[PDB]
Amino acid sequence: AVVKDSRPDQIAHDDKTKHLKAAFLRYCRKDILGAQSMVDSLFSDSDMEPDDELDLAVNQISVDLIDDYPASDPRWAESVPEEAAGFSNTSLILLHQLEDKMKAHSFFVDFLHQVGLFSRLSTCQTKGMLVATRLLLSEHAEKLSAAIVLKNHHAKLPVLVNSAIQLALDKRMCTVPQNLTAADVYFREVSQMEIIFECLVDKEEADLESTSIDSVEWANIVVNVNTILKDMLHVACQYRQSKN
Amino acid sequence: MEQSQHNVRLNLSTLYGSVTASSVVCQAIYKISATRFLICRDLLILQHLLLRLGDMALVGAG
Amino acid sequence: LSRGIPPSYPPPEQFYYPSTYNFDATCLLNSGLIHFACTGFQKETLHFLKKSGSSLNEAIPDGYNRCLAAGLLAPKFTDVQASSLSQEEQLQAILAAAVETSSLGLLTSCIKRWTAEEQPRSAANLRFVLEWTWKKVTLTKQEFDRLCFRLFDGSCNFIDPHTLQSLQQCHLYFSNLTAVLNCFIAQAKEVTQQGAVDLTNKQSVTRLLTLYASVVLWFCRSGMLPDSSDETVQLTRPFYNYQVIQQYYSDQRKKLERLARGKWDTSSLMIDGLINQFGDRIQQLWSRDDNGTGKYPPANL
Repeated sequence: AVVKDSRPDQIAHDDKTKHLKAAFLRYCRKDILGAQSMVDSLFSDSDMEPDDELDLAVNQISVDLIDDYPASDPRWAESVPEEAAGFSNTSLILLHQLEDKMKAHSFFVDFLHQVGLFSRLSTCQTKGMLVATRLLLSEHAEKLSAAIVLKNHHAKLPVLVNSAIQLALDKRMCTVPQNLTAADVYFREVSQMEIIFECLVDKEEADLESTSIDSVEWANIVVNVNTILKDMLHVACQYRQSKN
Repeated sequence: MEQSQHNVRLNLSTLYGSVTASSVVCQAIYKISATRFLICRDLLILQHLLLRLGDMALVGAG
Repeated sequence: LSRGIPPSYPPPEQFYYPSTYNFDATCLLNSGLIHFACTGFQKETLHFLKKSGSSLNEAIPDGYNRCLAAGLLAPKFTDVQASSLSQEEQLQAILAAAVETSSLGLLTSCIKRWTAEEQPRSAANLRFVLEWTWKKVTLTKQEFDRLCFRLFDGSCNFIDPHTLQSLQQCHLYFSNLTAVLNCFIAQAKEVTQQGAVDLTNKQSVTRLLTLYASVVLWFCRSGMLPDSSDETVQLTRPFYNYQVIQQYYSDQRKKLERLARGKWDTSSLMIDGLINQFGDRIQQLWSRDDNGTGKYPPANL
């Protein structure tokens, strides 16, 4: 039931992405055989050729997976009737949604390795600079872990991080469903979390202009932001080094 | 009706009472008990339903 | 060949269209009989949507379109199409209509269906319907107060069947929204404790209004208003003699006081001790009556 012509983007691309999603769901349900059968049904895995269409489809699947909570997760549990004001474990639900996002990313990478498509991952065009899509998935996982630790910082130092979250939301002009939250939406599309750092900084000079002598927060705020930023750099570096 | 014996008019007064009659009577009373059970339950349900409906398509409900 | 029943007479204009005529018929042949139904399309769409109620939201556009085309919707719902509306407002209108139809079961079954299978907008829909339910409670109670104040004061002695029908509609609304809230708390696996507390508060409010509507409807139907001692409105039921009874118990109280003196604690009526467990809150409630302030019988119904 193949669809004719590859081209940059059309309904055939959507069909290919749906097939990739079905094979990935099979892999999550622990079926290497059906996933590999679907993979062979679209592209031969005996080819070592660079396939920009294949890499682009894989990258888009990864983008959708990281920006949307996966199927059959506790996020669907309150999406189906539980939310009127929410229950007492919403932060835990968000944390475990991030956990399942990491698990699904791992399952997808393992699926690609099993079906031999991870080896076929060559490149894609981003911002005018060429990136290997294996590296792209690695960065997806790195910034997913960054979102996880970002939720951790959100829990530990709430007022400043939430102020930065809302400021970045304002600068991002992305809508929030009432079932979701501001932090949840920000943590879903992990592609644009960078806004939070300069939002923090702007708030920093805003406060420090006002701060006068005999102030301990005068240094405490800087201590906090220093630790937090160092920690995200730390976790990204260690994930990259470990998973190279 | 206590165990005060009535004046017999036929020998049909002492007629019948066999074990077959007992079995038939017990089966019949079981069956009629079940049927009247269902009928009375439906009657009470219909009574309550009609009482709660009031004037939704009805007239003269006063 | 028959037509449907309306939630409130007279029947709508849909009754006057052939689309409402649902009828089965049989054609004779030289080989047998063939039986068919006519204008069952409306109920076919309705039952298909209900069985898809676990994913009802996505089928609301097409299903609502089919219901509008068949004329199943009330005449007022035909002016708005599912293409120009969204499934959520279509569902809210359908739920409203089910409320005026005195059909709480459809809402309960639909929400139970939504509780299963993945459907992200179900939580939003239930939220919107719950605030809608509470504001509908508020408007219904206000309207009921407006209807009943003229009877409490005494301006209207006999209402019309239309006012009686509106009161019955309000009572049925109270019952249906009770059922809706109680279902909601039944399949509510997760809410804040404050949310549960205030939801129980509002359900208790619904109970108070439901019983109050029942009793006031009973007085209106029996003609016990304005008040039962009003000899002008007593032509079918036992009238009341307030003076005889109140004076008799005043004399009973005085007799009990004179017998008790200072060697007995019994110097108050049994109803007096009864209201005492509830405290003087009832005394303040009834401290607007003649022949004693908060003394049984209180003068105001």
